Amino acid sequence: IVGGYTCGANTVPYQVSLNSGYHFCGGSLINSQWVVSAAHCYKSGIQVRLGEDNINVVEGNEQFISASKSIVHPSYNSNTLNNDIMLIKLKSAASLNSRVASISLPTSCASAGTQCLISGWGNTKSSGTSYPDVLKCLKAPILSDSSCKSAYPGQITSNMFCAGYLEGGKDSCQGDSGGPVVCSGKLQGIVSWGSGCAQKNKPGVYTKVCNYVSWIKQTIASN
Ligand SMILES: *[B]([O])([O])[C]([C]C1=[C]C(C#N)=[C][C]=[C]1)[N]C(=O)[C]1[C][C][C]N1C(=O)[C]([N])[C]C1=[C][C]=[C][C]=[C]1
Ligand SMILES: [Ca+2]
Repeated sequence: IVGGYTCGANTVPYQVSLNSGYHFCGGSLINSQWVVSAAHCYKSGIQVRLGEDNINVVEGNEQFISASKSIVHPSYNSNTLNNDIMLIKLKSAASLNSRVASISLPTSCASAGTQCLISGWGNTKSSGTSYPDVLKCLKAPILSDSSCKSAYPGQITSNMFCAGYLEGGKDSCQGDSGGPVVCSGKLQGIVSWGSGCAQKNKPGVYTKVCNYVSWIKQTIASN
């Protein structure tokens, strides 16, 4: 996250880190046994780390659980990033508590103007590299579809939305992928892609979660 702030330990209780020897992607806890992430985060050998703040220090609130299966969206396109969403089933159910908690799926899509919270352990520099050990947060509004499409001509589908600031300076970045955009207590977005980080007129682009609730529900019902 660029231009954000330090969340505070365990204040974002649905945030997970995906680890394959190191943190490589974020995700969100949707129930005691299921995580949602970006399909571009797919790989084998994923351990899901919950209850994290400092990802390099065991602080006492963590649950580390192996994934038993992952399901990439049937229509994921790796070239265009259309349908950038995947589900991961944990080997065992997490123990939910004040520091580890699920986030609710949306009943409705969120509208342009809504303020949201984006979080992750990704790079914190727009040019140059510095990866935080602790969780960073950013408040950002959802941008209009028009602003989005004009920022990225020909690249925005109905399954994507832009959030951030046209002026730049604050944005998601590398390492934040898969992570949550929460608005009014509902998971509305998944960190997906961007043209660099925090550049003017190039806001981060997010998977529109409200388009997938039926797929998610259906898939968790039979897996
Ligand atoms: B995620 O992997 O950590 C990361 C998040 C992110 C990256 C950038 C940049 N630059 C800005 C905001 C968020 N996501 C990416 O690296 C995604 C996944 C693969 C490539 N990518 C992009 O952001 C690309 N820079 C742009 C892209 C757009 C359409 C098709 C392919 C790549
Ligand atoms: Ca670690």
